Amino acid sequence: MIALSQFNSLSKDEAAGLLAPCVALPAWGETLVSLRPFASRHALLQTAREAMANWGEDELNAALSAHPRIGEKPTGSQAHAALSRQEQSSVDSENERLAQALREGNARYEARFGRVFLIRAKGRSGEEILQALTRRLQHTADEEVAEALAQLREITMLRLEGAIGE
Repeated sequence: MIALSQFNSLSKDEAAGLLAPCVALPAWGETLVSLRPFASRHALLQTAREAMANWGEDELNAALSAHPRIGEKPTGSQAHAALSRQEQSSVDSENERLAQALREGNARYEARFGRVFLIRAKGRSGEEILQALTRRLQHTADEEVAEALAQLREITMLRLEGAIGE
């Protein structure tokens, strides 16, 4: 973490770079960077929530362009890969039935909705994710866009909360 006071004093480029791993949407980070200095972490998080209130399918699809699939733990020391592994840490990779069900489930979801299946993985077992995946496969296009965006907002906030301190 970096302290709020430290975040408030950073250059526009360094502050943007710090926020970039939270979500793959430049307009979101740029809005937050330009509203410094923030009165509190409370204020930062509230502003962050408001900045994602108008996200639609266009933002969804753009954000998921390189999002790692559940059951496909990415390699690398970078923030993008490390956060994903950390978030997927409750998925049991050694369960062959589960791993195969996730691969088949991901393939079915992408064929149906045209994007990577997105879930807030933190604290969820592979079974919980698979059940959510199975449930969401029955959604209409518009229902799924809504839940996917809801999950994206959760992930983004958790990452921001992990990035900036009080």
